[PDB]
Amino acid sequence: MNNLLTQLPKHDLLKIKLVRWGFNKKPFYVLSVMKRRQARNSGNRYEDIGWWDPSPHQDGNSHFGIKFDRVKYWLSQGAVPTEKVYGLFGQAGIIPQKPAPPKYKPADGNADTKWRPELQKNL
Amino acid sequence: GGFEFVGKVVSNRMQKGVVVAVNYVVWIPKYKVYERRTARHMAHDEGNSCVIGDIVRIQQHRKLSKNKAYVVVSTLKHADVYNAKQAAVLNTERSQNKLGRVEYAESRLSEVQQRLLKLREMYQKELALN
Amino acid sequence: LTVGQLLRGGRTKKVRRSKSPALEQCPYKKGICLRVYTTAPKKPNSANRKVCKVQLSNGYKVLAYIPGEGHNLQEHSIVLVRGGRTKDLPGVKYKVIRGKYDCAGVKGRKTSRSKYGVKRPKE
RNA sequence: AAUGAUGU
RNA sequence: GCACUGGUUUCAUAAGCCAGC
RNA sequence: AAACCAAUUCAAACAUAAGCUUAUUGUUAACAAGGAUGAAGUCGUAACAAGGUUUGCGUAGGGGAACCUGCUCAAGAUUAUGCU
RNA sequence: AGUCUAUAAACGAGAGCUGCGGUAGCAAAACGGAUUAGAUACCCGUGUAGUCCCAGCCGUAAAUUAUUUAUUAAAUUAAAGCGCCUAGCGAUAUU
RNA sequence: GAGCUCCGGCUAAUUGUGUGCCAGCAGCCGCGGGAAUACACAAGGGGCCAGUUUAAGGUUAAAACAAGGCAACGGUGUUUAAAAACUGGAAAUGC
RNA sequence: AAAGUGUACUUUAUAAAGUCAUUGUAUUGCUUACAAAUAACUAGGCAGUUGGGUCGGCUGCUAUACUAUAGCGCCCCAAGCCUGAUAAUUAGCUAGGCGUAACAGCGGCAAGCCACAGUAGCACAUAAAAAUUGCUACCGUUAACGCAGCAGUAAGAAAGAUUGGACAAUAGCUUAAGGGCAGAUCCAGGUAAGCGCUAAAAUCUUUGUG
RNA sequence: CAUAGGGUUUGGUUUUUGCCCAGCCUUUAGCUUAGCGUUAAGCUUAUACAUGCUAGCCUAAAAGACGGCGCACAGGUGCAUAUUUUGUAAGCAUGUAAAAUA
Ligand SMILES: [K+]
Ligand SMILES: [K+]
Ligand SMILES: [K+]
Ligand SMILES: [K+]
Ligand SMILES: [K+]
Ligand SMILES: [K+]
Ligand SMILES: [K+]
Ligand SMILES: [K+]
Ligand SMILES: [Mg+2]
Ligand SMILES: [Mg+2]
Ligand SMILES: [Mg+2]
Ligand SMILES: [Mg+2]
Ligand SMILES: [Mg+2]
Ligand SMILES: [Mg+2]
Ligand SMILES: [Mg+2]
Ligand SMILES: [Mg+2]
Ligand SMILES: [Mg+2]
Ligand SMILES: [Mg+2]
Ligand SMILES: [Mg+2]
Ligand SMILES: [Mg+2]
Ligand SMILES: [Mg+2]
Ligand SMILES: [Mg+2]
Ligand SMILES: [Mg+2]
Ligand SMILES: [Mg+2]
Ligand SMILES: [Mg+2]
Ligand SMILES: [Mg+2]
Repeated sequence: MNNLLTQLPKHDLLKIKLVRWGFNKKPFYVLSVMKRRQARNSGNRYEDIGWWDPSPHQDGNSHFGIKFDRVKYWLSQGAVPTEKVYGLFGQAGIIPQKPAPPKYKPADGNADTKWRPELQKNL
Repeated sequence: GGFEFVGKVVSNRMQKGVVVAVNYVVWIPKYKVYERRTARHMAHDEGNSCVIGDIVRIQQHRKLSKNKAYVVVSTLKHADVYNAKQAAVLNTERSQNKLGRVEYAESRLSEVQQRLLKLREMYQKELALN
Repeated sequence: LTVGQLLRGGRTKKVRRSKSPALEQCPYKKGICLRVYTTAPKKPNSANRKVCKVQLSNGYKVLAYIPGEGHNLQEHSIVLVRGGRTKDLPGVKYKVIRGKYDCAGVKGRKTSRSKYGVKRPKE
């Protein structure tokens, strides 16, 4: 059914992206090689390369799986990771960490409650 | 599929053209049988001398016209063509002379014996090669 | 059949008709009453059964049986019709749902109130 | 020597 | 005259019969 | 510049949306027929026994109705007194 | 040099139709005499088409047992190629 | 604990009162004509359960390729027969 | 090409860089075969129709292959081509999915491909593109508009949810001064698929007191 | 991980054919209904639509788009389409061609 694409794009870029596969307030991500301009959860892919569980477990750590050999192959071909994927690769030691620009905007004071009306009802 | 076919010539009425018939089977999952079907293909004939009834081999080729996308490569069997002049000669030979009951039977026996002897020699050679 | 006969459309799937063709494959249908009267059953039964002639919203006209003891249906009354055949009445293949727009429930009913559109007495 | 009401 | 009601009859009914109106 | 590119202008050709016709699609109709069904109307008695003229098929004619008669055919007709 | 037949064609009782010739016997229809509650039937007396010959039309029957191979007294057993049936009831439907 | 439905047989679950082929019930066979476990109500009991019981669709309860009939009814009037499918056969002449 | 180049643009007592313009070994591809619902109370269909020859089929700038999709178009020439064809009815296709021991049957969910945006004909738009781009005619309301984008309203129907919050996360557009945009998306509201738990107190749970 | 039947046609029996019921899956209607967390979902009209919103950002030849990049991505529906499509397989010439290194 979901045959992987073989021909490379001619007018767009390839990227390594995170695909949301969680539940209500229980995120879970899968890393795949997809065309830059598509739907987030589109079935068009070249390969699935890893997974990530951002929440802590009883051991206090987050868990991350990746294909070491295939990550190098797609990086060589020209696939461009997103900002978050760069962070995962940097910490995992696959490639050097990417520096971030300086920030001046006053950070948001309501980040975990601004978008959740249920909490605001109690507030 | 459809790269090569072997079929019979059913039409030579076109200029450097021919139509060839092909047989094939299709699997019917519900009844567990193979169904025999037929198709017609038009091919390019450079020689322009094909005869209806020949067995020929056609091969995939670049499109040449609306309904012609094949080329004739070789002929496996040539169709028989009646020739009045040759038939008349045979009739004259048959009517030239007649033999009796015994003479005809003896001649038939001798001819079979000679054919059998040659066949035995060929078979022995084949065994020697083996 | 032979193999040749089976290949040439030998077998044809059996077709079965519906029991309430006037419903057009719908669970219910709305209509308006044209005439209200009584009819006598076939042998060996004997009674004066209440029936009404209803024109459905799709334009069809059918005979509907009124269950229960007593009714307030008159001409030009909106009713809801379902499937169901009365065996002793010839030609009646539909029934009127009681308790809906115009039809009311049987007064004094205590058992099987749901099938006759009677609410539970609070007192 | 025409006829043999209905239901069970 | 019919009609209508009641009786008669029967396991019950129809019909028949009878009376009233 | 006689070349190319971006414009304005008139003329000719091309096909075409649109447009016209169209059987007969559906609605609808005085009236004359058919079929199905319905506790207890009427005339006859055609079939089931040898059913009281054996039954039936094809075709033709006739009769209030079932049915009747001619011609060939079918059995789906069970048919008990030899010889000299 | 075969089996079977999608499709196509030919042959085809009796009755019936058109023309020509013939018409004894038999006999639809028809007309009388009886039987019977009635007899519009059965029975009796007359009796025309028809039955017959030649040339055309019609193509219908309760117009035989499905066809073929092997085995077989039959049968039975296993195969090859077809046609038809899918509760009954109900059209002079349309084409 | 709280509702919906059912208690003649298929199908787990009965007594009383009222009605008297009336009122009504009904998926099928069927109940009601003065002695109704089948109608209406009361009590008792069965099933499921924040659900429960009708109505309407898909599929199953072998429609038959595995796997049905022409022996209840169906093989057609007969023969000839260059498609298709299957597949070797015992013919012609003379007094 | 995650590249090179510039008499070009911007920032610097701190300088690395980016922005704009331009550049690729032939400079963005066509063709054929098989399968897939009913249907003969649809039997004939086709005349550019089947085949052959010249010419045309543009957007240049390696060399040959004797011109290297095509009745795709004009002119000419030869009569061929199809025949369960032609004409009709119905349906978006694949597949997850539901029943069944299976074979078969039917078509709610995630995703892929195709078609369309009131109807029809056209221009751009080739190669990845027209809901929110144009021209013309027509239909319906009132020179304008067409919600099959989210929410919402009216009618129809047995039966179709709020005129909600936020860009905090994921993906996307723009930007070297680290920002801006977003009814995709993430959360909340509403509707008895389904799954889990509560609807009673107990030495104030000896996982205690001290 | 592997195939279940029962009722019915009123002289009896055997036999053939039809009809009805028990399962699972999916929507409405009657009666009834406390709360919290969460999975999968919005199944009839390509019927007509008031109002708000869904694609903009950046720069500048004199403080301004006329210029650059996007709208070729997302989101909606299944009118039309029996094959124009969908699902698959196959085909498409050359040592990439030049130059005394005499
Ligand atoms: K009642
Ligand atoms: K005859
Ligand atoms: K006969
Ligand atoms: K049968
Ligand atoms: K016959
Ligand atoms: K269109
Ligand atoms: K709809
Ligand atoms: K640019
Ligand atoms: Mg009840
Ligand atoms: Mg009488
Ligand atoms: Mg008599
Ligand atoms: Mg008699
Ligand atoms: Mg008799
Ligand atoms: Mg005979
Ligand atoms: Mg019991
Ligand atoms: Mg019961
Ligand atoms: Mg009761
Ligand atoms: Mg459609
Ligand atoms: Mg349009
Ligand atoms: Mg787009
Ligand atoms: Mg609209
Ligand atoms: Mg909307
Ligand atoms: Mg971002
Ligand atoms: Mg409900
Ligand atoms: Mg099951
Ligand atoms: Mg830029």
